[PDB]
Amino acid sequence: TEFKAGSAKKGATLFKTRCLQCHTVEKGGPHKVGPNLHGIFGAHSGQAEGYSYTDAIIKKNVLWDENNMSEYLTNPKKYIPGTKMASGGLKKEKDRNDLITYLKKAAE
Amino acid sequence: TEFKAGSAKKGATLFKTRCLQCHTVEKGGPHKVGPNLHGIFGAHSGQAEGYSYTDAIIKKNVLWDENNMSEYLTNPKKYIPGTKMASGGLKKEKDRNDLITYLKKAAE
Ligand code: HEC
Ligand code: HEC
Repeated sequence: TEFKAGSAKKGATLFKTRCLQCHTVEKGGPHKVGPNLHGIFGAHSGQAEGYSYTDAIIKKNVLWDENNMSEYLTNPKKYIPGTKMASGGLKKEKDRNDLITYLKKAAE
Repeated sequence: TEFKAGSAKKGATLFKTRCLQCHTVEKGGPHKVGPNLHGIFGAHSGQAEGYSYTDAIIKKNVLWDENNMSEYLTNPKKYIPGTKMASGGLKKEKDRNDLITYLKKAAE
């Protein structure tokens, strides 16, 4: 791809410091500011049940792959204009790689 | 995405007439001219065990999503120069959509 595996250990702590405020990843984890992310890889954007997403994220209808997820994370609003995710992005590829490595694993 | 679901029924018969010559899709199906495709979505190219792939397909290291799969199928050799898949492609989007719909389903 254009995604290279990194450190899941490193990725777990980036999740905690940059995503945990708004999201859960475990199966059976609740929706918070953002939706629970269990089973996100391979899914299309805006389909978790019982979460109120923006029109923007549903219509973009992104198919979530480690690769896709990387561009999103770099700059969420530049990737999906209209998204309400108020994350300013992970600008370093090395951070994105580690985070994705972790997510790939915990969201399964 | 840029993949719209189609007819799985239609997709099953396109598979039979355009892919079955070289591939199986069922779990536990054998490798033939081409590799068994069970569990291909989400996987990277050239990783089925016990299949001898080209250098080209392993190094391209494509991450298989309905979207990716679509470009491949349009023109395999233009998408992965060096691939030994001797398919000249599915030029109509409507055929690709139906086929992918089917594959999404049977490869699971
Ligand atoms: C609150 C301040 C957030 C932080 C920090 C992060 N995310 Fe987020 N996320 C948030 C919202 C409000 C939403 C919904 C967007 C909308 O327009 O409706 C999202 C959405 C996602 C998604 C898409 C989910 C889907 O399609 O089901 C993903 C993949 C995602 N968020 C991941 C993610 C990661 C990995 C984060 C840390 C780097 C992160 N988000 C931060 C709110 C917030
Ligand atoms: C024989 C004449 C083939 C036909 C007809 C189709 N495919 Fe094929 N496929 C074939 C080979 C020899 C290979 C290996 C390529 C290499 O360079 O090593 C492939 C490979 C695939 C792949 C990639 C598999 C992977 O990464 O594990 C896919 C996704 C694939 N083939 C799909 C596919 C479909 C859907 C077809 C019908 C439209 C089809 N192939 C035709 C040989 C042949």
